[PDB]
Amino acid sequence: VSDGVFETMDAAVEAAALAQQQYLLCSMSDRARFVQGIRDVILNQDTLEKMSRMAVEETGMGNYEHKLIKNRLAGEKTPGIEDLTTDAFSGDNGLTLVEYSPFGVIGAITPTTNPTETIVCNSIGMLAAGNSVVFSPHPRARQVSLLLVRLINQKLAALGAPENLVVTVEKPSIENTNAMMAHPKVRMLVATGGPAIVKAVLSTGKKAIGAGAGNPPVVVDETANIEKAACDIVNGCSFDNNLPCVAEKEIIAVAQIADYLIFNLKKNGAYEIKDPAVLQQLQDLVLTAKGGPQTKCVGKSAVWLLSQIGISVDASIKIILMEVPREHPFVQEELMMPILPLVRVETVDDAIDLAIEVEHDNRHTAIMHSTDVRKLTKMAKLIQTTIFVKNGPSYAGLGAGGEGYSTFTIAGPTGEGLTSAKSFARRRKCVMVEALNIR
Amino acid sequence: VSDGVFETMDAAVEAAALAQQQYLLCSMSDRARFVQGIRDVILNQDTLEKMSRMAVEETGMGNYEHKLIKNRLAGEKTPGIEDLTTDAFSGDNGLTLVEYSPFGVIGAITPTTNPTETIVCNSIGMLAAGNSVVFSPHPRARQVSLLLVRLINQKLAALGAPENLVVTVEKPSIENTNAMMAHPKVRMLVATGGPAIVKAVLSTGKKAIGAGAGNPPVVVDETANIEKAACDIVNGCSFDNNLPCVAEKEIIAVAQIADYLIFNLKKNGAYEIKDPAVLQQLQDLVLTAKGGPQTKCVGKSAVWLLSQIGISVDASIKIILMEVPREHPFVQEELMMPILPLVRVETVDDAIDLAIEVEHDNRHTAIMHSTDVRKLTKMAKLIQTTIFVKNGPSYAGLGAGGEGYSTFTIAGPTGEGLTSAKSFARRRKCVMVEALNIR
Amino acid sequence: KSPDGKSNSSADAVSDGVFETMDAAVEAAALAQQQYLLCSMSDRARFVQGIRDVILNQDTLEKMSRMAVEETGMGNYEHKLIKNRLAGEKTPGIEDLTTDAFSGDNGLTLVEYSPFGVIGAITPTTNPTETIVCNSIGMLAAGNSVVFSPHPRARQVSLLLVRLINQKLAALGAPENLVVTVEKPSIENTNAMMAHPKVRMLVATGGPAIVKAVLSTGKKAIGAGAGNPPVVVDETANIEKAACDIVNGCSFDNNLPCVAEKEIIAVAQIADYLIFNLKKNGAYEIKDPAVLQQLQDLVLTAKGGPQTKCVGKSAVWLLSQIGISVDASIKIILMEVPREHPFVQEELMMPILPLVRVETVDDAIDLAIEVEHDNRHTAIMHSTDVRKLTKMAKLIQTTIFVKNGPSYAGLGAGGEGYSTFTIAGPTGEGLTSAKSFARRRKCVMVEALNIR
Amino acid sequence: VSDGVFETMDAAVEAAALAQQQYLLCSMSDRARFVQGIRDVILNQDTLEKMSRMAVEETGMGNYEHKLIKNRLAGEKTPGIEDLTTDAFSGDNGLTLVEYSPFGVIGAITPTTNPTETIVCNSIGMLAAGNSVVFSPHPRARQVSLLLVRLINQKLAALGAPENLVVTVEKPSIENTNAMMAHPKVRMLVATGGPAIVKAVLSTGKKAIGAGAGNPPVVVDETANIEKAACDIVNGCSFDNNLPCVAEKEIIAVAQIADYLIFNLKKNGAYEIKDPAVLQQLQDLVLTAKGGPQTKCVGKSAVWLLSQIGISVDASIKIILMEVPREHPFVQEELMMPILPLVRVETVDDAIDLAIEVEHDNRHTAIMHSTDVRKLTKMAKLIQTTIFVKNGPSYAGLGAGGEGYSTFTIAGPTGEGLTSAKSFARRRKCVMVEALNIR
Ligand SMILES: CCC(=O)SCCNC(=O)CCNC(=O)[C@H](O)C(C)(C)COP(=O)(O)OP(=O)(O)OC[C@H]1O[C@@H](n2cnc3c(N)ncnc32)[C@H](O)[C@@H]1OP(=O)(O)O
Ligand SMILES: CCC(=O)SCCNC(=O)CCNC(=O)[C@H](O)C(C)(C)COP(=O)(O)OP(=O)(O)OC[C@H]1O[C@@H](n2cnc3c(N)ncnc32)[C@H](O)[C@@H]1OP(=O)(O)O
Ligand SMILES: CCC(=O)SCCNC(=O)CCNC(=O)[C@H](O)C(C)(C)COP(=O)(O)OP(=O)(O)OC[C@H]1O[C@@H](n2cnc3c(N)ncnc32)[C@H](O)[C@@H]1OP(=O)(O)O
Ligand SMILES: CC(C)(COP(=O)(O)OP(=O)(O)OC[C@H]1O[C@@H](n2cnc3c(N)ncnc32)[C@H](O)[C@@H]1OP(=O)(O)O)[C@@H](O)C(=O)NCCC(=O)NCCS
Repeated sequence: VSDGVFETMDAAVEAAALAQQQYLLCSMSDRARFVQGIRDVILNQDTLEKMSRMAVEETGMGNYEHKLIKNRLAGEKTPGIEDLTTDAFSGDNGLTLVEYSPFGVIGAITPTTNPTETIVCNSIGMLAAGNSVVFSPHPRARQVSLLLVRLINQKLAALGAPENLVVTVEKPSIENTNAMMAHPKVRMLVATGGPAIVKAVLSTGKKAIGAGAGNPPVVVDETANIEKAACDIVNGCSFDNNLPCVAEKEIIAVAQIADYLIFNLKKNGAYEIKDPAVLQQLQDLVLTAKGGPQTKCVGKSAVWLLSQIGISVDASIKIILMEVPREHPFVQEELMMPILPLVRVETVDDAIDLAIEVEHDNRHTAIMHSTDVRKLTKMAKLIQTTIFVKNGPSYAGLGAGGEGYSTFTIAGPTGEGLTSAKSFARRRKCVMVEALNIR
Repeated sequence: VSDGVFETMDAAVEAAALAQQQYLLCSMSDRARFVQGIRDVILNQDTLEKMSRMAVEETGMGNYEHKLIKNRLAGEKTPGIEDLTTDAFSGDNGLTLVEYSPFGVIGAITPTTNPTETIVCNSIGMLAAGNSVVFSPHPRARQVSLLLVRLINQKLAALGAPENLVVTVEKPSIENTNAMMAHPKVRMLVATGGPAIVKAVLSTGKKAIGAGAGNPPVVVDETANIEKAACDIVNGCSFDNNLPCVAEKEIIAVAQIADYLIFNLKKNGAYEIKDPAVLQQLQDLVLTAKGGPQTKCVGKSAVWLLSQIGISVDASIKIILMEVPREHPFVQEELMMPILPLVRVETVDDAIDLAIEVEHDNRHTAIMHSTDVRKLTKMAKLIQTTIFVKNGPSYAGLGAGGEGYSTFTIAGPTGEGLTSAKSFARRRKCVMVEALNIR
Repeated sequence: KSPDGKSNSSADAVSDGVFETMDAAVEAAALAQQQYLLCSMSDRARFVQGIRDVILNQDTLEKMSRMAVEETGMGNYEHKLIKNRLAGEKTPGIEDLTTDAFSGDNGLTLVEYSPFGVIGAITPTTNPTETIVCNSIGMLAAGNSVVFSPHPRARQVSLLLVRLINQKLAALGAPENLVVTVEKPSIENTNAMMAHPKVRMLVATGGPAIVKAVLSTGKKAIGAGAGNPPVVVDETANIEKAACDIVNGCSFDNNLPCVAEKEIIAVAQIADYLIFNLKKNGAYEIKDPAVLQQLQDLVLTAKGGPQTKCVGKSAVWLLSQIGISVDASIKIILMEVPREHPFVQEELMMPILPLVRVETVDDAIDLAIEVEHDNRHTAIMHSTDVRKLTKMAKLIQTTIFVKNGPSYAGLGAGGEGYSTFTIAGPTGEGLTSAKSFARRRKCVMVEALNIR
Repeated sequence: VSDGVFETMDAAVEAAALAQQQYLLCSMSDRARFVQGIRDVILNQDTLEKMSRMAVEETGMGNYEHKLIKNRLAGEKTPGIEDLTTDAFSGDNGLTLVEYSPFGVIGAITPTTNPTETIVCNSIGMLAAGNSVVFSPHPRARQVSLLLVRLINQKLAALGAPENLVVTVEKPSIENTNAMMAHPKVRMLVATGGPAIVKAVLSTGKKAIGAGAGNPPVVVDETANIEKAACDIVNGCSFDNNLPCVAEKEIIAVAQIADYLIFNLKKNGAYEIKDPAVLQQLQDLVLTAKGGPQTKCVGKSAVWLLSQIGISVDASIKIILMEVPREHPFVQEELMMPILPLVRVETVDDAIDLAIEVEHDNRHTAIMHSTDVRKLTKMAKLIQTTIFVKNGPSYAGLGAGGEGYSTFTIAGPTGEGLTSAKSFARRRKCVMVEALNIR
């Protein structure tokens, strides 16, 4: 049986195309079993700890126990075939049904920040909708991505699936990626990555879903539970060392509570920098001459980042915290590091205005800690982000401590929000004229 | 006050950008009032007849009485703000809400086959979802498009809307269209047109909705009500002179009812060509050297077409009918003329196979006449079309004799199905952690 | 196989709705509902629209509103104008009759809302015309006929409404007697309706006695309960808006409506600021114990119950009856009393609004749960704290909960959602609509029409 | 710790009142653990086998193999807390949420035909909705019911549930029932039983749901797959020896295919009686002179029934078939036995009219075998049954080979259809005025 890995992109696409044709002859029960099969692969404790541990060691980014939670989140709260609902309308003209049907072959680009959660997430959703998927993994995570694909192909083969429902290439590269985007038998492109690769898949003449970039602010006003907010903000900021694109990247605190917030942040493992000389070193380490993030510090722990400036702290420190002006490079930039600047503002209305401004119109993600229903409503409505989290860690926006399903492909410019099976399906309308209206 | 027509595409876009930002401050009541303004513009009897006269006069395509019905269908059955529904989940983690929020400025490309209906239905849904729209109409329908835009802007001014919610250019052209595709302030493209213009919009780096092409076959098996099927097939095929994208374009009939079906088709106004010489005359009239459809014949009545080959008939003749092999140009090509080839096949399973094959994987529209629930199920399920109509004219898939709403932007390649306000909105998730779970 | 297909050879003075006997009314409704099953959904929709036109016709709108106040002595013309129009515009139609679909390997399952048959509806003297408009739209949209047993105190306005409905439905080609009543309403006739074998379902909008009775008849019954809606205000509320909303909700139709505020439970640190804004919004505050006692004499019977002589009269009127003259800006009578005061414990249905001062927001919630007497009908809260709004709504478990608005926002007037005037109490249907008056049917197409 | 069994009805109601108050403070996650616990009890292979044969042994009704299927259906396909959905509506006036909330203590009356499945189905749905349940079981299934209640109380005790979530009485009697209906703390009665007990619970001054009686016809017309129809009809009629209240109980066949159907009926396990003397023996055995069914024969097998009249057949015989006029006692009566009268009629429309007539305006369950979508629509629309199955066995209407969920409390007069958790909840509406409209 094929393990799903192919030497060329064209060979993988052609096998996925044959596989999806065979897939159309499978029942919905087969789909459910295949979906459950993919959950069982990642939710198996040894494979969970293998994938989490293996991604840290090969990418050098993130940390092990947080990938346990993300990988389990993907396998547990990704919607299966139940996502493919049916609408019906019956009256004098008959019955109309609206269904979610497969697209065909979907090419899927996966990131080095969430290599396995994206594959688990994309695979389950795309296979639920009746598609086959070709993965072009990130080269920094190519061995952990390939191992997951091989494990999935073994499980699906064991469960009776057509071979090659989930395929990838042996040597991931952007050259294979560009061949995937050009291939006539790829009917849909899904890019989870930075804004360059998303613009690329929206330029190939075919249906594309692209993730978005975000610089998520978290506002805290005087009505918030400060103790809980500090716990949630540390947890959300240091989650997988600030790799997730929903992770908090600057605090905008109302002055009335800012100090007591900083106090409680420190209690939860924030390391506060007050010396501008120490702050200067950290700027020179984590930023280029550009002013933006430096790749070698992305995804690193706070303990690690601090050791590089000669400060030795134990494992209880999870984030590095500093109060700075709004113009500081750490607020304007999307560092993807557990370095959390705090801007002090006079009023909640000022906090909302700055949060909107600092969000750079990404319309991606924003967080607020407030119990005032009017202020929660006002900031949510104005900032207009794909995800908005009130009184919890940012990752509650993905189903970890918040209601709803989870995903690791969050659409930016294409508008689908948190993708699921439904997002990988074509809507069909079936009209039974003057019959089956049995009301 | 501005009338909506700008001299340059740049001026139209930026004015639409200003408008959409003002629009963001309006209530849902204001949207509902503006949506009702657009309906009133097109449903006013004088404008309704003026828009249908001008469209035929200016494009030469379609007929007045049927554009009267299609424009009214766009004004009455296009969804409004009630299309913008809300999802809610509540439990131990609080409340999650999912809303349909505005995109921004939408660039919409409109066809010469359906200029006013596309503008009416694009406008309603895009404005219901809180966007502004820049229209880039087809030059063959410039005068009627701009009048309709100016009428919309006038009525919206009377309603107190932000100026320039609906805009276009004075002299529409392909270069204005390309300027609209390139403009950074256009957040989404919507193209109702041929395969080329849909590939263009999917190659711009933006989100695009593309309403592709079809070759809708109609299968008639031995269990059908043949009398009713003949009436439906003529009515659907000839509706607005075969201009609509769903209109019947070739019959595939089981051999045992084929003759009786033809007799009934003739009974309902199909002119049958038996003489092979006359049939060759028609082929040379309506097909170019490369075998493609002649533009001068698109949307012409059967009376006109037959007159061009020396046959004089009265207004009761609605389509031209001919039995031919499956390889015949009228089968393989999409003609958009009330010319309806018939292909005779041995069994209903042969008919389904040929229908799938001749449809050319457009997965757009198919029609079946059959009272056999298993063959209806099999054909609908196998052919995987965006619209499938059972025992009805093709336009029962547009809300005219079938259950559901109407659209004139039917997305094949991009998978949205029958577009409406939802299709022109971003999806946003709002997570209220550990609160508002009042069950 | 057939060479010509399969044709469909087998597919092919006026009553005013008022009857001298309940049994003739029921029998006429039974025949009507059978004819109705031959009508199309389009017919249902024109008939539903025709009911809306009766009550939203400006003449009839004014006539029904004014006539109900003249006939009953309860309520006021301007608000019944608003309530009748609310029933006319925001009562769901046939769109309420949604279809559930499930498709997969075993085919297609459809779930539809189909007619019960003859419904007998008991309507109250408080909202005679709104309940009749609201029931008739919902019940006919679902494909039923309805027999009305109205209250004798509202006989004329109810018989007139049923007659006007029957005239309009006649003009629309409806089967006669889709909506009927009796010429002489009575408790005798109501009992006869509850007992009649051809009545498939009973819908009662009234007090607990009549709700208990319909649940004792051996047939399907919807019971629309009652309660004593508390309005809780805490220190996070917008007090200037709370006071305005509280005056408006309490004085709506002179505190008749099923949801109207009936006691304020105020957090002490904002209590006096609340009272100050309540008087600014048209509250007459009684502070003199002598005068407060005079009003108790007037509005309470010897048995400690409310005087029906005073139910639904304005605050102007009630103050005039104790020698206090005030102009039309006074909308409610307001007084601060202990939690056991009769005005708190009873349900007066009068624009009389006791305020009880408590210490914390958690005491306000506990008291609101207590004074609601486990009706779990309605409660209101003014508060911006998303935790306290959640705690109160979750704990008090009312059918309707309104946050930071007048109570009547729970019926579609200033709040999202549709309207109704039959709010189910014991039987748990919530805000009744066409769906509530339907049988749920399941049609299973085995291994066909799974076209996904 | 309590085992759930109480000496007096009042003690069980008083215990269940305290339990449900305690249940209110449990979480939705607790309910899900308690619902999964009940599924784990009945789906345990040892308990499943014991529950299915102890029911047969104590009641003398049904058969072992089929109760395995039915208890499996109750445990697997009964909806859980996911049944309690949430409606939201947002706009200028804010947010409105609608939720499904507990009633309190529910008194449930279970039948002798489906004692254990009803207890599994009721308690799962009632506990998902946040209720406790006092069962008042049928006296002849006393010992299997109390065992199930004890096993349930043991599992929940192991899950940390409040004591007495599911309770019953030590000696089931109808006077214990009469205590349950009168107890004021019982906020809702649910009677799964005959027409007397249903009228009773509807005469108590409380909210009541009541099961339905039906005389379910199965029409077969000349368009049906007769091989499959006969196989489905035998399997459906003999399912648990015709005990379920959806089972086929008279065939109304179109004459043109009647003899071919009887042929396939016989091949699938139907023993046809043709001799009128043998037929009269069967009536005296299974009927009284009142006309009513003999309780001694209810739920018995076809082999057992034929044995009493001296006829010896093997276990391949599943039902007893006889062609009779429409007025025959087996047509008019409701035998709940694997006895299947067949009526011959000329036309499918006569079959439909006869089906309607013989159903006795119960509007409960009806079946049709036909491939004509017009005739399936006509019969379904006109007969207005709570369940309607097309082209499958009766039990496909309960989710066994048909789409949808399963129940064993099918409402008759009270209208709720197939009960689930929703049916045991109060609809509450929460209105947030001018806030949380975050669209
Ligand atoms: C809540 C969780 C979520 O929301 S999931 C979405 C999170 N993932 C992302 O946002 C991905 C973007 N992240 C970044 O760009 C970061 O800066 C980091 C992690 C540093 C990226 O590492 P870096 O070493 O700079 O490489 P790169 O990703 O920028 O890519 C460089 C070139 O390779 C390409 N590339 C990217 N991914 C793939 C892929 N899966 N397969 C094939 N090619 C890939 C890029 O397009 C880029 O190409 P080029 O430089 O233009 O030649
Ligand atoms: C019924 C529901 C619906 O979907 S609404 C109708 C949808 N209409 C379609 O799918 C396309 C049907 N029309 C056509 O195919 C052709 O236009 C017809 C009328 C048949 C004849 O083509 P012809 O006479 O040569 O005109 P053309 O469109 O090919 O030439 C225009 C070229 O300019 C471009 N163009 C297309 N639309 C616009 C527009 N609105 N504004 C500016 N430019 C436009 C196109 O690129 C087109 O060139 P090209 O032929 O596509 O290569
Ligand atoms: C599709 C799957 C389904 O629909 S299954 C659920 C549908 N409902 C049923 O199957 C109920 C079965 N309906 C029937 O008519 C049964 O055939 C029989 C056994 C005849 C019911 O009649 P019934 O009088 O109740 O039985 P019986 O002769 O043994 O006498 C019992 C007496 O006790 C009563 N009873 C009934 N259930 C209970 C109970 N759980 N607890 C206490 N009492 C009960 C009965 O009313 C009867 O009393 P009485 O004869 O009226 O004085
Ligand atoms: C409004 C109210 C003041 C009625 O005025 P009233 O004069 O005090 O009450 P009445 O004595 O005239 O009517 C009640 C009696 O008539 C019966 N009754 C109620 N409605 C009836 C009807 N439509 N037809 C016949 N009898 C009816 C009741 O069962 C009751 O009988 P009982 O007192 O012997 O037990 C008040 O008593 C009430 O009934 N409130 C509940 C109504 C309500 O709030 N409906 C919700 C509005 S949407």
